[PDB]
Amino acid sequence: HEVVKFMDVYQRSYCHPIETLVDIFQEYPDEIEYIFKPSCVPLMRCGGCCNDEGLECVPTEESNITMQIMRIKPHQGQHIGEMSFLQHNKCECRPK
Amino acid sequence: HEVVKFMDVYQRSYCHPIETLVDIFQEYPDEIEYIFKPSCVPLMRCGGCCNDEGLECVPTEESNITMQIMRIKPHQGQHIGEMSFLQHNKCECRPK
Amino acid sequence: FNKECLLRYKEAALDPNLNLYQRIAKIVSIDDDC
Amino acid sequence: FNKECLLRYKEAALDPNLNLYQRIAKIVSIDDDC
Repeated sequence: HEVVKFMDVYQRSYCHPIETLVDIFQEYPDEIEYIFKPSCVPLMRCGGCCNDEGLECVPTEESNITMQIMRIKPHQGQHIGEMSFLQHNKCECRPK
Repeated sequence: HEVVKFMDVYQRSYCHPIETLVDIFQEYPDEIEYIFKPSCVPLMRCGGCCNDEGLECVPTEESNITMQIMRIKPHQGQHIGEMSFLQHNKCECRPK
Repeated sequence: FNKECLLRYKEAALDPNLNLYQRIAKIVSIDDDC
Repeated sequence: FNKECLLRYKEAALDPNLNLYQRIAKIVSIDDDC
């Protein structure tokens, strides 16, 4: 009874935009003299399977989102600044 | 106006159980002569930051979930079987 | 052949009476032969 | 010292009037000195 049915499972795991937690320094690699708080952000990014080794999940439509991140300069203070990130609006399964 | 406020962002990105898409073969590494459909599953797993390099996000409470996965044996047919996975119910930030 | 394989895949998509399980399953069959 | 640092961190948690931003920010200060 309490088991997720194939059709339910298969749909939910299939390639689509999922709330992914992305690290800010990994997206802003040039900003070396800054620690961020939060150090990562929740972004809608592609994830899931195509259920075939010849296919991969890729974004077809991207938009931006801006968030107020604390930008910390060690032993020299802190300020809240806007920072902008790429979000995936639509994902397709396409050939590798 | 249309920017995510610090307090909103900081809360949503902070260490908590998030719907993560986990690969089945990566969780069932012994099952070598099986392709699965879906090849991955949506699981509640820890994710997010602790906003400190001395801390890491870890699970404190785990439970199970069972899903009907198609178990494919190449050129020899297929059947739907139950398979069970670990889910993280609660996450804490604790020292590394 | 091959021409046949495409047709087989195409019909799988084309059929409105297969539900998700029926459809996913038939694909697997096409894969075995193709 | 140190004893002082713990106390500083402890108070940060202890204060009910700091909201999230006020609280996160004060932690950063404790870090600068400690």
